[PDB]
Amino acid sequence: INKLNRISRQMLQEMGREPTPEELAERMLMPEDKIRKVLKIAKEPISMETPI
Amino acid sequence: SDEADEAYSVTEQLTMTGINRIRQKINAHGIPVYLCEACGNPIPEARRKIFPGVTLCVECQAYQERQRKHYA
Amino acid sequence: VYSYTEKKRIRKDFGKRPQVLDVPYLLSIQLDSFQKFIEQDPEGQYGLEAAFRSVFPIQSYSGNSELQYVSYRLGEPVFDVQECQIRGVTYSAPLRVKLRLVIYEREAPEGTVKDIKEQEVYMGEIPLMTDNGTFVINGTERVIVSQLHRSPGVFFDSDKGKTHSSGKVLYNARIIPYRGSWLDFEFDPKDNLFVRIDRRRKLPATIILRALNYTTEQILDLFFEKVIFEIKLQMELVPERLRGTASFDIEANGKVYVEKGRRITARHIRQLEKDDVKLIEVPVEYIAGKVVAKDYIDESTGELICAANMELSLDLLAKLSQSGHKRIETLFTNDLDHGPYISETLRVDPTNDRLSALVEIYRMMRPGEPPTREAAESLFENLFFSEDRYDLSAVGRMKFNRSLLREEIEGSGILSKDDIIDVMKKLIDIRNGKGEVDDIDHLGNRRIRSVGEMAENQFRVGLVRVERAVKERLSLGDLDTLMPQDMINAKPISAAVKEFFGSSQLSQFMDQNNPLSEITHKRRISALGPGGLTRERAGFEVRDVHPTHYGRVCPIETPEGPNIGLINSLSVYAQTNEYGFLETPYRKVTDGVVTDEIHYLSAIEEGNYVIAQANSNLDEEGHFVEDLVTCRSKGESSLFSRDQVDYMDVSTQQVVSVGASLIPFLEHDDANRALMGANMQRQAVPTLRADKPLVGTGMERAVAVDSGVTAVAKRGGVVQYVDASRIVIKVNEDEMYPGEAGIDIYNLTKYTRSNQNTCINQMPCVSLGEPVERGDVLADGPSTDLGELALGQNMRVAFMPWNGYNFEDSILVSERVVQEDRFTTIHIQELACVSRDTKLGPEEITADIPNVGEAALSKLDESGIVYIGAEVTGGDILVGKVTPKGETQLTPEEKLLRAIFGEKASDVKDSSLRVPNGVSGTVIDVQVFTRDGVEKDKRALEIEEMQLKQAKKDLSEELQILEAGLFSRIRAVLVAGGVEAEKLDKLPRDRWLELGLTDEEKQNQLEQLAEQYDELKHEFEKKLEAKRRKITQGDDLAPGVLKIVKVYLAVKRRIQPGDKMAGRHGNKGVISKINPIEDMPYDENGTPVDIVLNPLGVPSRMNIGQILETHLGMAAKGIGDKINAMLKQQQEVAKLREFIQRAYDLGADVRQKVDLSTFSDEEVMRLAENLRKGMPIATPVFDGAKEAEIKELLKLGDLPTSGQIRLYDGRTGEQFERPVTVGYMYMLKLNHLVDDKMHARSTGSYSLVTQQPLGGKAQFGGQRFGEMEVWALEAYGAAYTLQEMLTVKSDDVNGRTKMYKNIVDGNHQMEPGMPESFNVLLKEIRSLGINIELEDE
Ligand SMILES: [Zn+2]
Repeated sequence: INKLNRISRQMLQEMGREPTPEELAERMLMPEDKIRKVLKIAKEPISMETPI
Repeated sequence: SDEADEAYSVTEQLTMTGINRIRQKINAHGIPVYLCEACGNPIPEARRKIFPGVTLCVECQAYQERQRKHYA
Repeated sequence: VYSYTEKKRIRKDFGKRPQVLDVPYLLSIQLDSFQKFIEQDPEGQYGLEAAFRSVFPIQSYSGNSELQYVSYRLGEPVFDVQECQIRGVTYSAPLRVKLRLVIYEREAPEGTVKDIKEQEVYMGEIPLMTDNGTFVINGTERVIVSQLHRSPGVFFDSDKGKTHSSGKVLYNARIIPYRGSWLDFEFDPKDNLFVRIDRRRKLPATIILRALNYTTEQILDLFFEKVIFEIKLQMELVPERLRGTASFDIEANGKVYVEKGRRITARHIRQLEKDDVKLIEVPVEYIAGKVVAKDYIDESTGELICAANMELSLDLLAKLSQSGHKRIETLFTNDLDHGPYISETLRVDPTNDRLSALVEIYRMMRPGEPPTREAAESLFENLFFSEDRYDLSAVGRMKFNRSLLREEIEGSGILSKDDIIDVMKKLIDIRNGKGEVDDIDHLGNRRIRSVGEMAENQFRVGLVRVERAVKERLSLGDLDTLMPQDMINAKPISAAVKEFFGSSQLSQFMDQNNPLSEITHKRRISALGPGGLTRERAGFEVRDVHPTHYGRVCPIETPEGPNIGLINSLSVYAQTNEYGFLETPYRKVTDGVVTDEIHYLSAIEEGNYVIAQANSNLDEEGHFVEDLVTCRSKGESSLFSRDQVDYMDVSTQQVVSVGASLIPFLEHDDANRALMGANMQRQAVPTLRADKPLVGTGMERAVAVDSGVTAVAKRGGVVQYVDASRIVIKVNEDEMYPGEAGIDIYNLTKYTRSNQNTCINQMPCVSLGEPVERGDVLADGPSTDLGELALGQNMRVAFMPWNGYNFEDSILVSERVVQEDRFTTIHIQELACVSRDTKLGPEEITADIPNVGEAALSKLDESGIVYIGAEVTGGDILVGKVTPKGETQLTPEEKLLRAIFGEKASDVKDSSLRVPNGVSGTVIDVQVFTRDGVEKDKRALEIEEMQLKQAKKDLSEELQILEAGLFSRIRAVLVAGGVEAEKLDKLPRDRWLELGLTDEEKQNQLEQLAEQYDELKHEFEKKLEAKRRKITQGDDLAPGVLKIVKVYLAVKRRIQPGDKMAGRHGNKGVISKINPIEDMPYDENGTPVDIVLNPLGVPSRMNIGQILETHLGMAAKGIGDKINAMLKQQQEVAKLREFIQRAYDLGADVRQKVDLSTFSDEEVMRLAENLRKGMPIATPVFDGAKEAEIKELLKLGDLPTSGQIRLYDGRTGEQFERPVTVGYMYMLKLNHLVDDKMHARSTGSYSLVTQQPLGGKAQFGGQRFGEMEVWALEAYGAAYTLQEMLTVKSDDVNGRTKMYKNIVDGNHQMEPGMPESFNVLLKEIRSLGINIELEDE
C-alpha cells in the first residue's frame, strides 16, 4: 500500500490528472487485479457515533 | 399559534412594560417643594409648572442623570 | 421607448416616485468575489497571486537553493457543467503553476547561480464557479454563502451592569489584531484600569505605560490636567472646571464672587468668566484633598519632599512652602467628568520603572521562569512592535485609526506607544461620559467574506503545507536533476480547497425551488460558519436588527426558528467596500438641490452625516418641497432643515431584500408577516404552467432575468428558427464582430432534475421571424412567464367562513382549480441501482430474476432495465438485479415443500431496484455507468450509440446552421466590388470559398470568411473526436462497483387535501376540502369562487396587504375582462386603443407613461391579447398604489368601489347576508407536500445495535415515542399502553414477533418479556466493574 501511494503520488503529478488502475498496474509490475484489490482494501472504518 | 402570534404577545409585553416604566418616572401629581433638595436653590417657577413635584433643579438633575447613566 | 419583449405585456405601474438608480446585478457578490480570486492580479494583492507571493520565494537551508514562483494559469477543465453533473464530479480547472529553482554555490550567496530550472508543476484543481455563482462539487450544485465576521481593530464594550452587584458598569477596550496577541484594557469595580494581554492575569494598566518607558510625571501629564496652585495659598482658576455642590465658595479681589455651600451654577460660572478671574484664594484646608502632580524635593539635601501621584496633606504643604515653593501642581480629579483613574491605578501599581514593569509582564506571560532584563525586553517588544508577530491588517489599521477618530485611514501594522495611549484615553473618556460604547451587531465592526476570500485563505493554508516540504527537501542534498515537479505533489494543496468546497458549513446545496429562492440563497450573509460565532454562544447579541442595517441588510428577510438574525439577506443595492464592509448608495445633496451623482456609504461613515428620506418630495430643479425634511442622523430620525441634509436614499426599495421586495403592499403588513411571506415565497414550487402576478411590483422581471433560469439574448437580431429545444438567432448586422458567422444558438434546458426533485425546463417565448434585442429573454425558465417571476397562480379568492372548512388556517379549494391543473407540479427523482462485487462473486443486472412471475419482468428489456417511456407504479421493477449467496439450509417442511413441488433453490437473491411506494411516474431517462473492467450490456451499447448519434447530430446541425449563416454573410459580402449577385447562386455553395472577386480587402473578406468556415469544419471535427472519446471511455466508478443504472422517474403531483398553499403576505394554509364547483359560493353572474378563506386570519395577523391585494386584483381582472369582452366581440383597435390607454394612465402623478398612439396596430392586438386574462399591475414596495387608486381602477371596470360583492351559497343558492370580499389573490404551492409527509408502518426494519424500528420515512421507520409522551401516558392510567409501546412495539425482540403471530391469530394479548435496551444496559454496566443482577422473583 505504501508503494502504491508512492507511485500514484508520483504518477498523478507527472502524468496529469490521476493514475487509472490500469496505468498503475502498467507502471508497477502488478497484474492489475492485485492492484484493484489493494485499492479496495478499506481504511480505518469510522466511529459509529459520527453525527448525521 | 402560527409562531408570529406568540411573537406579537412578546413584543406587546416588551413595549408596554417599557412605556409604563417611562411613565412612572414622571410622577406628575406631587408636592409644591419650592426649593432644591440638593442645593436648596430656588427651583424656578417654570420648572415647577412643567413638572409638578420636582425635587432637583435642572443642574442637580442633570448631574444625577450622568451618574445614573453610568450606574450606581 | 419600450423593449420588444416589453410591449408584449406592459405591467401597469403605480409608484409615483421616479427611479434614479436602476437595480444592480443581483449576483454581483458571488461573481465579483470569485473574479478577484482566480484572476491575474498583475500588481498582486488579490486572489491566487497574493497567496503565491506570500509563500514564495522559498529559500533553502542556509540559502543553498531558492524555489521561486514564476506564474500560474488555470488549465481548462475536462468536462463542462452538464457533463460534470451527468458523470458526477466537481467542475474545476487544473492550477498549472510555472515555478523556478535556482541553486547557489560558495562565495555567491546572492551571487551567480550555478544553474536554474524552469518547470510548470501542477498543484491541485480549483473548482470553477458557473455563470450563476454556483459551484458543482460532486455533481451537485453548491452555493458558498457570504460570511459576516468581526474585523480587526479596537472595540469598546461594557458589561452593562450585569457582572457587579452594585450595577456599576465596567468598560473594556479590546485591540483584536489580525494576527497577534489580544491587548485588552478593562475597569475594576473600584475603577482601577487593568490590562490583560491574552486573556491572562490582570495587571495594572499603567504597568504597560511604564513598559513603554514612561514615568509617573509623564503619565500624569498625559492623562490629567494640572490644577496649579501658587504662592498666600492662591489658586489659579480655569472657570470652566468648577461646573459644580461647590467646595469653597468663590472669591477674588476681596469683594465676593459666590457664597459657600450652595452649588456652583452656570450663572456664577458666567460671572467668574465675565469678570476675568484668573487667581482666587483657597484656604490651607482645601488643598488637603488634592493630589500632587510631580516630583518635589528639598534643595538643601537634594531630598524628595514628595513624589508625583502622592497625596498632598497640610504638613507637606507647609514643608514645600518653607522651601520657597511658589508653584504646586495637582491632579484635576473631578468625580463626575474628569475622574481619577490613572491615579488610583498608579497606587495599586507595584512596579515603578520599565525594568520592573517588563519583569512583571514577563512573569505574567512566561510564568515561573527566572526573568532577565534582556529576555523581558525582548518578549515585550515581540508582543506588539515586532513586524513578524503582530499585524493589524489594512482593514485593522483602517478601523483602528477611524475608531480613534483619526484621519489616517492607512498606516502601519504594528502598534505603537501612541496607539495604546489613544486607546486608553478613549477608554477613560467613555468612562467619563464623553463617548459611547461600540455596538456588537453594528455593521461597521463586522465585514463580509465570500467565495474569493475564503477560498484564498484555504489556498494559503495549502501553500504553507507546501512550504514545509519544500524547505526540508531543499535541506537534504539539493542535488541536481531534482526539479520543481518532484518536490510538489498536488494532493495536500488541493486537499484544503476540496475539503472546504465540499465539507464546510458555507458550501451548501443551492435551493432551486424556484428562481427567487436561488437569487436569495446567493445573496445571503451568515453569522455562522468557521470564523464567526456559533449557535450556542451567539445571543441575545446579534440576532437583533440594528440601525446600521438600513440599506445593507434586509430587516424583514431571515429564517424564523433556530436562527433568527443569524442569517440575514443582503439588501437590494447593498455592496461591498474595498475593505469588505457593506455599504449602500445615496444620491448626494448639494446645498438644497438633490444632486444626481451617488456615493456609497458604509455604516461607519453613514452616521456622522444627515441622510434624507427616499420618500421626500422635490421640485423639478432638485430642491425639497418641505422645509423640515425628515432624515435620520447618526442613530435617530428627526426633521432637519433642507439646508442641513447631505445625502438622500437612492430609492424607496433600498432597505429591503429582493425576496421581500416582491410582496405587494408590504407597507401594510406587520413586519413578522413580511418575514414569513418572504420565507415562504422561497418555498413555492413551480406549477405546471406559469402565471404572472396580477399584482406585482416590477421586481419580477429583474429577479427572473438576473437569475440563470431564463435564456436571455446576447445580441439583437431575428429568430431564425424556434423549437421546443433550441432558439437560433441571426444577429443584426451591426453586432456581427466581423470575423463571426452571424448566428448564435441557445439550447434550452428541457426536463431536468433540480436539487429538490422539481423539474427545471425552459420554454421558448419568441416565434419565427420575430425581432429581439440584447437583454430580451428567449427562454422562460422554471416559474417565469414572459420574462417575469411567476411563482404561483392568481386565484379568485373569497373571504368568508364557509362551514368550518377553513377553520384554523385551512383553505377551501374548488374542484375547478384541481381541474385546470393550476397547481400541478412536475417532480423528478433519480433512482440508482448499484451492482457491486460481493465476497461470493459479482451481482448482475440480469432480467432472469427469481420467483417474480413474468409480469413484473414485462417492462424490463433484455438487459434488465426499464424502457424510457414506461409508466411504473410503486413496486414495479425498474432494474432487475440478482445477487449471489449461499445455501442457508432451508428448514424441514421447506425442504419437504420444495421436495414435493421440486422447485429447487435459487442460490441468488432478488436484490433488485423496484420503484418506491406511492410514486407513479414515467421513466423519462436511464443513464448507465459501466466500470472499465465490466464489458457492457445491450442497453449500455444502445444508450451509447444513441448518445453518439446525438453528439454527432448536434455538432453537425450547429455547424450547418452556422455555415448557412456564414454563407449568407459571405453572399452579402459578394454583392459589390468584384460582385456576383445573380451568378453567385449559380456555382455551388462549396465553390464560393474559392470564389473570385476584384483585388480588394473584400476578396480578402471572402477568403477570410472561407478559411474561418474551414476553422469551423476542423474544430467541429476535433469536437466530434473528443466527444466520441468521452462518450465511449469507461467510467471511474467507486471502488468495488461494477456498474450503476440510474432511472429518472418523473411524477406529476396534483393538489390534494393536506397540501399547503400560501400567500405572499404570510398567509399560509392547508387545503382541507376540494369543493365541487357547484358547491362553491358564486356571484350573481354564475362565477364560482376558486378558493375560500377565513376573514378571521386578517385582524389578529395584522397583514391587511392581502386585502388590498385582493382588491387590486379584482380591479386588474375587471380591467382585463372588459378587455376580453371587447377583444372577443372584435371591437376595433379604436376601441381597444381608447380603453387600454385610458387604463394605462390612472392614478395621481404616477411615474410611468405609455402612449398607445405610438404603437403599431398589430402591437396593440398582441398587447390586448396578453392583457385579456388580466392587466398586470405593479406596486413598488413603499411606493405603490394608494387605496383611492384601487377604488378608481375598480370604477374603470364595472366592479364596486367597496370591493365587496354579494355572494350566493352553492348548495342552497340563498344569498349570504352582508356581502363578502372577493378578489384575486396570488397563491403559491409551497414545497411541503402531503405525500412527502404521510408515512406509516405496521412492522418493518429494525436497527442493528439497538433493536428498535428504524427511523425516518426513507427507512420506513417508526414514530419516536419519547419521554413526554410517556408522561402523558402515565398521567392517564394507561399502564398497558405504555408497557407495549416500550416493550412489544419497540425493543422486545422476542415479544414483537409473538405479538405479530397473535394479532394474525386473532388473540390480542402480549407476553412482553423484557426490552433489549435494558438488556444492553445491564451488559454495559456489567462490562464496567459493577456486578448488577436481577434477584430471585
Ligand atoms: Zn438644585
